[PDB]
Order: sequence, then C-alpha cells, then structure tokens
Amino acid sequence: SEGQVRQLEEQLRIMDQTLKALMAAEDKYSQKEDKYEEEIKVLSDKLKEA
Amino acid sequence: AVPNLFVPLNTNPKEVQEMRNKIREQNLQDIKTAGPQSQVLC
Amino acid sequence: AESRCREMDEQIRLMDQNLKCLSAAEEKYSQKEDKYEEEIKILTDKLKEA
Amino acid sequence: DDIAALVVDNGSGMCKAGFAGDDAPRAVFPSIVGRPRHQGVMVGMGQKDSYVGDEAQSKRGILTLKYPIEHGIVTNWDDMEKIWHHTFYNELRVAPEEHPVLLTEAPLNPKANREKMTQIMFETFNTPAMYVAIQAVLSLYASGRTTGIVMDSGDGVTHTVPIYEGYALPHAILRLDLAGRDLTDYLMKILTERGYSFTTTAEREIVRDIKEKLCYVALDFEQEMATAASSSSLEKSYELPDGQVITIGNERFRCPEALFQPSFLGMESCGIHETTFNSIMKCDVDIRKDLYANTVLSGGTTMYPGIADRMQKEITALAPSTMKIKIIAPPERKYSVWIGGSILASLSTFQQMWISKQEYDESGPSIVHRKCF
Amino acid sequence: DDDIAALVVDNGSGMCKAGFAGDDAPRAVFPSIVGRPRHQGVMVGMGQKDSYVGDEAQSKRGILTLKYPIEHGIVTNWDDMEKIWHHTFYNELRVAPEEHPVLLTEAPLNPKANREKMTQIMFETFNTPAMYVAIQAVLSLYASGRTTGIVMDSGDGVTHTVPIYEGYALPHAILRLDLAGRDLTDYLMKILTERGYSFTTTAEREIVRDIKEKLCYVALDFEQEMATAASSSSLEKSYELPDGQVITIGNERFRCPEALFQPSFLGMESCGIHETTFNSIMKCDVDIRKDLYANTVLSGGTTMYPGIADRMQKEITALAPSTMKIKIIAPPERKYSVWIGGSILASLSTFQQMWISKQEYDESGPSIVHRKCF
Amino acid sequence: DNDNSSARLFERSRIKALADEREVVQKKTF
Amino acid sequence: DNDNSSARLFERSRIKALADEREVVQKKTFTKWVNSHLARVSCRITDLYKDLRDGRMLIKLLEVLSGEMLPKPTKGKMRIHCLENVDKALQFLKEQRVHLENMGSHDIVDGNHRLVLGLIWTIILRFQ
Ligand SMILES: Nc1ncnc2c1ncn2[C@@H]1O[C@H](COP(=O)(O)OP(=O)(O)O)[C@@H](O)[C@H]1O
Ligand SMILES: Nc1ncnc2c1ncn2[C@@H]1O[C@H](COP(=O)(O)OP(=O)(O)O)[C@@H](O)[C@H]1O
Repeated sequence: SEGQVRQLEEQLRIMDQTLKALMAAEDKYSQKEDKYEEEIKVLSDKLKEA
Repeated sequence: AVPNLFVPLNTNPKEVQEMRNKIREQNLQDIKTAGPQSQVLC
Repeated sequence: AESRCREMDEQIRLMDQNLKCLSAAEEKYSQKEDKYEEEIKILTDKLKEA
Repeated sequence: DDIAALVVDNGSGMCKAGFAGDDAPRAVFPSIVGRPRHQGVMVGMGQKDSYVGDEAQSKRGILTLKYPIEHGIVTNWDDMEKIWHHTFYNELRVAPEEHPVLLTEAPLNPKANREKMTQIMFETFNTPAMYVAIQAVLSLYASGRTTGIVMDSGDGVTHTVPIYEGYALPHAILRLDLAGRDLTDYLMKILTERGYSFTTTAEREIVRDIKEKLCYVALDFEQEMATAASSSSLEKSYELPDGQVITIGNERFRCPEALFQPSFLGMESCGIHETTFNSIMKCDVDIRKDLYANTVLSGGTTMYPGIADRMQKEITALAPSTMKIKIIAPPERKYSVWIGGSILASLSTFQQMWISKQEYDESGPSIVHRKCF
Repeated sequence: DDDIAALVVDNGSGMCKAGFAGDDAPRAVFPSIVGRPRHQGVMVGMGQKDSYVGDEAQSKRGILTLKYPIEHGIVTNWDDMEKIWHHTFYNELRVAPEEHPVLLTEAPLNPKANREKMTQIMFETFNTPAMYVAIQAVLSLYASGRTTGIVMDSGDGVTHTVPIYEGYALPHAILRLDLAGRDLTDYLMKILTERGYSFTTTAEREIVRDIKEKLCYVALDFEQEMATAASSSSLEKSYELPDGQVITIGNERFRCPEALFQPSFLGMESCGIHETTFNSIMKCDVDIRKDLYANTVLSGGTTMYPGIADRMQKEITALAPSTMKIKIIAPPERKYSVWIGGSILASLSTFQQMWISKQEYDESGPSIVHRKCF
Repeated sequence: DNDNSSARLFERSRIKALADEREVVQKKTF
Repeated sequence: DNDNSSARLFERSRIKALADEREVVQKKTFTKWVNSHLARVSCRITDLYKDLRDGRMLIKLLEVLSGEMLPKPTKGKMRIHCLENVDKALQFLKEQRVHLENMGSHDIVDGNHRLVLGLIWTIILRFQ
C-alpha cells in the first residue's frame, strides 16, 4: 500500500504541472484576444467615418 | 504639495511592470526556494 | 495507507478529466483566430475602399 | 541585495505572512486565541495558558475561541501581540530585528489603531523599519493595471475604492460592515429551521466549514426558490465531526444572497452591487467608462461559485446600456493582497519610503499619518 | 357576538393550560406528563388502563415511568401529545372541538415541521374549523397592558427575549437560550448528593421539583450570601418526603437558581439571562433602547423565584449606561400571563379575519401556516 | 468549482512547497 | 452664543406663542361645534383632547353626521381596545374617500393636539 501511494502522488504532481502550463498559455492568448477584439472595432469606426 | 505628498514623482511604470512579470515567472517555473538565513545562525 | 490511496486515485482521475477539458477550448480559439484575422484583412480593405 | 523585508497581512479572519519577492506566503493560519474552560485533573501533563492560531483549531473542543480582530479593529491588543509573536518565531523562524515589515489594514479605521500598531511594531519587536498600506491598493498591484475600482470583502469588512491612473479619489471610498462573519451568523440562524442547533464558539467553525463547502450564489433568486420548492435536486449532505449527517437543501443559496439584500440581516444598507455602482457614480464623468471595464474582486468572501455572473448582471442592469461591464476575478484572489504586498515591498523606488526607526524616535507614534496613507 | 367563543390552549414544556376566550383565568391547568406502568400485573378482575395522562399520573407516581412529550419546546413524541390534547378537550373542558376555533402557542425559534405537524394534526383529526399559532412572548406583551417593551419569557423548556416597539417586532434581535427549569431541576438533583440524599428515578424528579418550588430564592450578592451561609446555620429549611424522612436543604437554596445567571455552573459557555437581555437590547437601534430600558417585562414560571427582579435590575443597571433609568416590570401573576394575552388576542374583532380556515387548509395544505401565522 | 479547483491547486502546490523546503533546510541546519 | 440665544428666544417667544394661542381658540370653537351636533344623541364633551381618547365620542359623532350605523365599539377599557375603536372610526372615514394624512390610531390615543385638531377640522370641512 505504501508503494502505490508513493507512486500515485508524484504522478499527480507531474500532471498538475502540465495543468499549470496549459492554463498559463490560455491566459496569454486570452489577454491578447481582447485587445485584438477592440482593434477590429477601431478599424470599423475608421471605415464608417471615411 | 498636498496632491502627491505620499508618493515620489518621476518614476517609470515599466519597473513595476517588469517586477510583476519576474514574480510570475517563479509561479510558472515552480521554483524551489528557501527563506533568507540569519547571520546569527551563520 | 490503503484508505489514503483510494482518495488519491479519486483526485488524480478527476484532474485527468479536467486537464483536457481545459485543452479543448484553447485549441478552439486556436482555430478561431484564423477567421478572426482573415476577416480583419477584408475589413481593412473595405476601410481603404471608402 | 541586503536583507529581504517581511510581508504580513492581518485580516479579521486569517493571518498570512511571508518574505518579500516571493510568489506565495509561507504561513497561512486562522487568527484566533483559545483558552480552556473545563477542570484539569491529570497531574503532570503540564500547563498551557493560551492556544494561538492553528493549534487552537485542533483542540477546539475544550477551549473558548476568541477573535482579537473584530470588524477590522483590534480590540484586544494582548492577543494581537501573541499572534504576532507566534507568526514571527514559530511560523517564519526569523529574528524581527533584521527585517522590515509591511502591514495591511482597512481604508476607514480609527486613528488610534494605526498609532498603536506603529507603537507595538517599534517598541517591542524592535524592527528597523515598517510601513502600513491599504489592502485594496495592494489588490490593484496584484491585478497589474493602473486604473480600476476594486472591491475587497474579508471576514471583517467590505470596502470599495476607485483608482484612476495612480490617483485615488478619497471621497469615493465606501465602507460596509457586511462580511463573512455576519454570513456565518446568519447561517447559524437559518439552520435552526431544519432542527440543527449550534450555539457554542466551537460549532461556529463547523458552520464556517459548511458555508465554505456547500454554498453558492444564485443567478436568479426567485427562480431558484421555485426550483428548490419543486424538486429535491438541490439538497446536499454533510457529515459532522461526531458522525451525524445533516442535509441543507434550501439554505445553500440563501446565506450568500444576503450580501445582495442586506434587509435579511435587518441592515438598512444597500447591497454590494449597489455599493460598487454608487462608488463609481461618486467619481468624475471622464473616468467612469474606464472604471466600468476594470472592476476587480478581492478577498476570500468573493470565492462563492457564481458571484461574478450575478455581479456583472446586476451592474449591467444598473448602468446605462451603451457600455460594457466586465468583472475581473483572478482564480487566486484570496491571497491577492499579499501578492500585491510583495510587489510593493521590493520595488527599488519604494526603499526610500520606509518609516525609519530614528524618525519614530524623534517624532513619536504620530509619524504614520504624515507618511503611508 | 353571535359566534362561538374560541379555546385558548397554552402548551408549554412543563404544564398545559386551557380555557375559554374572554375569561380572565384558564379552566384547566395540569402537568403535561404521560405515564406507563412498569410492574407485573396481578389481582385479575380490576381495571385495565394502558396509560396515565396528566394529573392522575402525578397521583400514582410509584408504579409509573413518567415521560414528557415536549422537551426543549420540541414535540418529540406525537401520540402522547394527541393523548394530552384529547384529555384536554374531552375530560377537562368537556367541549367538542368541531364547534370551536382554537389558539395555540409555541416558542419563537423552532423547527418548521413542528408548526406543520401541529396544524395537520389539529385539522385532520380533531376537525376544528379554524386555528392560529402565536408566539408566547408577544402574548406576554399583550397581557402586560403596553404596546412597547422587551419580553423575557422562560418556561420549563426554553428561554427567549423579543423586543417590540410600538407594535413592530425586530426579528434580528430575538434571542433564544436553552436554559430553563428542567436544567435547574437536574442541577439541584445533582448537588443534593453532597448532603447524602439520593434521587434517581423519574418519580423523584417531581419531589425535587417541589423542593425547588418551595425552598429556593435568588441571592442579591452571591459571595456574601455564601460567606453568611458558611458562617452559621441561620439559612436552613427542613422538607419532609412523602414517606416520612426530613431533609435539611441548607446551603442549596440560592445555588440552584444561580445557574440562571451563571451558566458555567452547568458546563455551558453561554451568557446568563441578564447578559442575554442586554445583548438583545443592544442589537436594536439607537433611538428605541431608552424605551426598552423602561419597559422590561418578566414572564414564565421560571421567573417566579423570590428576589429575581431585584437581582435582575441590579445586574442590568451595572451593564447599562448610568445616565438613565432601569425599570423591571414583574406582574405577580406572570405564570399565566401567556394565556391571558391569548385570551385578549381572541377577543378582538380585527383578529377574526386572521384565522386559518378549513378551506384554506384544503387549498394550500399544511404549508399555509408559515404564510399565515407570524 | 473550476475556480475552486484552481485555487486548491495554487494553495496545495505553491504555498505548501516553499514551507516544506524551508522546514527541510531549517531542520538540517538546526 | 449670543446670536443663537437671541434667535431661539425669538422662536420660543413668537413661534410658540402664536401657534399655542391659535390652537386654544381653535379648540374652543371646535368643541362648541361638536357639542352642538352631539346634543341629538345626548352626549357631550368637556375637553377635546381627553374625551376623544376612548374613541366612543368619535363613533357617535360619525353616527350623527352620516346618519347610518357604524360597527359597534368593543366594550374594552384596555389600551389596545382604545386603539381598536379609533381605528374603526378612521376606517369608516376611509371608505368614503375622505383624504387624511399622518392620521393614526395612536396619534389620537396618546393625545396629539395638532393631529386631533386636524382630524376635527377635516371632519368639519369635508363631511359637512
Ligand atoms: N472558498 C470559500 N468559499 C466561500 N467563502 C469563503 C471561502 N474561503 C473563505 N471564505 C469566507 O471568507 C472568510 C475569510 O476571508 P479572508 O480572506 O480570510 O478575510 P481576511 O483575510 O480579510 O480576514 C471566511 O470567514 C469565510 O467566511
Ligand atoms: N412558585 C414557583 N417558584 C419557583 N419556581 C416555580 C414556581 N412555580 C413553577 N416554577 C418553575 O416553573 C416551571 C413551570 O413553568 P411554566 O410557566 O409551566 O412553563 P411552560 O408553561 O412554558 O411549560 C416549573 O418546572 C418550575 O420549575
């Protein structure tokens, strides 16, 4: 029982490391996406004015 | 003197922006660190 | 040790579902950004048009 | 470079402490002091006059738990000294003479609180330098933006403050005495209807655990009343420490709803959404559209599931329809203040702003109003 | 008035009272105890009684195991409660419940299922036409003769304080404490072991209760009274048991009710009654606390001890600010004040529209009472 | 619960690991 | 302090004297009118503030003026029975759409001078 406990919990720590990496990448491209999201709005306003 | 008594002026915001990223780097990289050890301990 | 192992298995397979649940939406916007930029290019052309 | 400073957050509920420049605090523990109440009969077990922090939580059966901080105010200074000594020596294991300390406290507080805090941190612990900061400003540091209105809800007090481009408007700061302890007391009151009775201070922590585990903010209040009346799908089961099983059901979304309608507690004040909207409208015209786009939630009380959608919907209803409302809730918003403290504590330009020991010696404890904020 | 006078039934933990509306005194007062035999039955040819209900169970306490259906204000057993109600309606008041609306009383904070089951039982079995549930402290304020004050009512199962200002009640300031006459009885029965007298069975609980009712008082100063009682034997009384022995109560006369003011004697960490009343007052608003100081009303039998009013006034006056006046109002007939308020409540013409009709019970079910009462 | 799960992940990893490392170093040095 | 002292002296002299003198004469005329109408049912009032506390005089006056039967007053000498009688009278005024502001049963019962005078003036002006 000691044996599989010791194996399982370090497996868990590897997998939570993977979760952290993917969450960080998600935060990257979302904070990029909102400024791109209002970039298109500024472009449309320029169009309508012209 | 009364509007900005509490803070010093002419400071770049880029320094604060750099430091927040530096602190977030440790969270991303999962660094092991210990606290500062005392001189009297040494 | 055995009773701790039960709980640890529960936790690891719950997070095992959770990780690729997060992966899916990330790669959804990975395919979304293509149209989101290709429409902006046509919008810029329609901007200079006016 | 030289010696690193200490960051200590003293909320009303739980105390947090760590080294500056770190990502997360080293020591997180509840701010309670316990003393025994029954007879002691076993000769030779040794004596212990007080139990501080986490040690009082495990042996809470034979203690009377007491809170040193009440509504963001330090009432019993001796227990605060005990908590600070335990934090410095048992949790961080550092001599306080080598490190400067940075402390946090509420926006609107009595002057004597700050004066006594400065006197205690200089006179007894002999720290070389110290500083006091507002918690919500540190939340805005943690978020990383220069402009926004930040609403912090702890165990003692809720406060909203707007900041634009590094300038904080003092007349728009709103303070409300509705926090997690009041919600815990309301949960203790409404759990009587089903037959469960909790009276002593030991069971208050059980009620707090129940509230943290099985409570959620309803999106629509009356529709959830209709749903909970129609079916039994909203009931959840919890296990007491002694082994009995309780089942809450309807009261899951009625305890946290009381933040939005304080008339359930008998308070005349408005809800948190109306407080945030009123604090926004107290500002000037030109900065309001920036404050609508940068609302930041902070503190542990905002960790209910579904708080963000309810807040966004309410503020969208109250605000004019032509602008967009977004609520920025980081997942680690419990420790945001402390993270902000670290970001403040090790800036290069901040090192000139510590209250020096010589300045305290030549000025008395009144120097903290001239500096700090 | 062309309508049948309603029945007022007060259902406390200790005693049940019942009478007609419009009367100044109830007709039936009896302990709410249900008994069952425990010994072997011989002498075939004499009567068979399954259970003893009420006062008769107090006459044959030797051969019975005495049970209380209501404890801490909660109806734990319902068949015993139905037996109590049947004995009240048919053997004490001698009236058919189908011809009379009834009025019922209960503690402020209690489970909802108590109200639902009470309404369901009294409509579906006794076929009463209408009924209503009231809170005992509000009825105490009714019987006091004033419309503004704070009521501290302590029965045999529960203690509660409610403040009411000009007909408006404040639900956030209602306080409930589970320290009543039964715990005082148990504490007296425990501390009687010091002098060597032992009472264990349920039949001796009534003897201990009679000792508490006849030979107890509240001391003005506890430590000075303890020194006086340890100095000499000038404070000693003798009480004779039903079989013949005479016991000397001595020092225990002012130690049993002192647990009312200091609950730490019983192992509970809650505050006393005086601190509970003070905390309930400070939970109210700023403007009305001056009127609540001058109109404190005591109710319930547990406040019937000698010297309780002076001790309560002395305790509150020290806690309260010294700049105004504290008046403790204790009516001499505070034991029946709840029923008197219930009788006045059923005499008003405006109250006649607030009854829960049988049609309303058929429409909404037993859930109507939370909507209709209080 | 996903926000709760992320907060649990942060509190379990980042807060506890630093405390454990400091405890190890302090114990060995003491 | 001297300006404030003289100012509040001006208040407590002129404001108080004018209001109190007006209400005295107004009360005397009102009670004479009420005694004039109440001679038909053989009841009379000595004091306007004290006699209206029980509320039976108000019910009888409405019986005189309306000429139609009101609900019978409850034969009770309690405080709450007095409140009940005054509430019955005010409710009877309420069905026939006579407008009243700040009128309450406890206002009549505790003996508020301005409120009682206002109720009597409203009865005089809008009913007869
Ligand atoms: N996960 C959670 N979900 C809901 N409520 C919580 C949660 N964690 C803490 N709380 C509430 O927040 C309070 C603790 O808040 P905290 O951030 O410690 O306040 P402070 O640090 O200002 O004292 C607790 O009393 C509890 O009521
Ligand atoms: N004369 C008295 N002196 C002291 N205590 C009394 C006296 N009469 C009754 N008691 C106490 O009061 C209790 C009865 O209270 P009661 O008003 O009947 O409660 P409830 O009506 O809510 O059941 C008894 O148990 C007894 O201990």
